[PDB]
Amino acid sequence: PQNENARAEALNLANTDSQYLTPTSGSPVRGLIQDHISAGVWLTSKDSFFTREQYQQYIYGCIRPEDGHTTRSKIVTLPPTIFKPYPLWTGKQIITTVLLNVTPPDMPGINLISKNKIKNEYWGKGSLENEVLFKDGALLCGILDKS
Amino acid sequence: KAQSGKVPIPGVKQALEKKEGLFRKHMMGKRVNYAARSVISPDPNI
Amino acid sequence: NTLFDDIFQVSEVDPGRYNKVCRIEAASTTQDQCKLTLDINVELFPVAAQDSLTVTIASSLNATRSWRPPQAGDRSLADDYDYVMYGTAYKFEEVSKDLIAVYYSFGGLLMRLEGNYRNLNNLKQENAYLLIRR
Amino acid sequence: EEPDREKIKLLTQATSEDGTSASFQIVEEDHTLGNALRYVIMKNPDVEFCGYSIPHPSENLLNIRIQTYGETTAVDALQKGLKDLMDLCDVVESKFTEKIKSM
Repeated sequence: PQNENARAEALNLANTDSQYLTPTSGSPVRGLIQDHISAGVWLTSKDSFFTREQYQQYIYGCIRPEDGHTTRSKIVTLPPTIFKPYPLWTGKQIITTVLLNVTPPDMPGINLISKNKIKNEYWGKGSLENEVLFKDGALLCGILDKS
Repeated sequence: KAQSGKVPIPGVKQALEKKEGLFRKHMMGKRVNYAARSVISPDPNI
Repeated sequence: NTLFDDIFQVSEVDPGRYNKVCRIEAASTTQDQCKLTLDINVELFPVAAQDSLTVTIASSLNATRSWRPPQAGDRSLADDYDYVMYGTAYKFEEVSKDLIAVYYSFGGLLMRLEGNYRNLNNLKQENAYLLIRR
Repeated sequence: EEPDREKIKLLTQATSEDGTSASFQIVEEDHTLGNALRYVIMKNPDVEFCGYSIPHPSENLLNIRIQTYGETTAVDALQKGLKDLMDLCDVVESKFTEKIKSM
């Protein structure tokens, strides 16, 4: 389009960010499709331990402050979940970190209780990796899927 | 509403009434400048 | 600040479809009531059945800014024990009268204690340094 | 007198005024040096954050972002990681020369 009465209306009315929910039922129509689904089942899994140099790489691999992805102009991180034998970060703690940077700093974290598509008995005895739990913007339980 | 070899000469009325013609081809369905089309391709880095 | 301390008798080590993480069911040796369900990184800290661990939940180590990898001459409470984790409490379930349970999640590796007196010292804090000796 | 001012470009939109947190932009580089440089920069005891990132596979660009703790700017810590990567390539060249002269 060729004038500012149309640039303003492709940026505010017909942009993709406002088309997140469809008007037929209010269902969301935008999300990751095939192989990002099958990587969160490995990344947010409970085997997924990352060392420190690997932790800093995956954060800056996805979030770059030059493009404007952070809200804090400086990447903030988390303390590791394992201190003594070797410092390691868990894969659910990367999802906590990327939500820590893209959400605005003033508003508190997201509190969410949900479910996965993956039953608890596929993980073993007494696993609780079907109940997804976010508590103040921190993924504390359960893998992430298409759901 | 005239007589025609097989398909006679179009009159000014019959230049108007189908998907083609005038009133749907060139008034609801105009062609535009400043446009382009192409095959699309996947990209996770945008 | 030490918050909780006991000695637990490990009864089950279940790998359960994981190569690095085992679930540990341990009942205590002094108190006859308090149990322990814990997920430990078994590649760093190998646990067998019929062991005896010293679980200590601490509030901090001895109001700084953040974490920083260790350097010359720093000395901390983690140097006493063999395995330290860090994480939050998210759920305080009351089972019956005087069986008040707590729920810790150490970045996705869960823990459930179950006791009665620990309302003196188990708040739902963002900080719960959990430590294991022996 | 002719230097080259396209090869490295500090991005002031993400550079702290303290200087202790900067984001550089190399041209014509990729995983070759950007993974070798990220390794050697993270051995500095003053570095708090380091990671390389290629924004898109098409353009030959490379962003590395150094954040230090203090008393050393990220420009000052970029160049220690370039000398120790220069010093590491001389060790490998000095060992691989001996063993050819050991056969």
